Amino acid sequence: MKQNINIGNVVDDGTGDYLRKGGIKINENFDELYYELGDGDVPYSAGAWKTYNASSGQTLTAEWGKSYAINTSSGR
Amino acid sequence: VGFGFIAITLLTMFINVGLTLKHTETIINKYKNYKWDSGLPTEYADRIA
Repeated sequence: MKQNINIGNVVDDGTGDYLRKGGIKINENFDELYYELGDGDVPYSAGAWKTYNASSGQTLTAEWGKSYAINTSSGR
Repeated sequence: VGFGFIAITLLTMFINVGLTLKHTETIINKYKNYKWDSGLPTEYADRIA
């Protein structure tokens, strides 16, 4: 959501990096996203394929959504 | 023989503090450290067991 570190750069051999410090940053970057949408997600675009497979209960529980079946055989 | 002559006291401690302060040993140790610049190593050594 755009507040994150740049985490240093490769110019020549050079110096200024943080040279392995950036984890505490690198974490926040990941820690931005996996928590920015964190308790939730987008169900629709990935919630399509699967149920083209069997009718089995196919748990979507307690986040997103899963089974669109996009094809025959019982729809699940 | 004609003057009063009374006695009074004064005390001088002369605390000697300021011994030692010898700076002991000064110690420094170099680092190979890691920045995101980095680049090509020359071979490797150790690195795990």
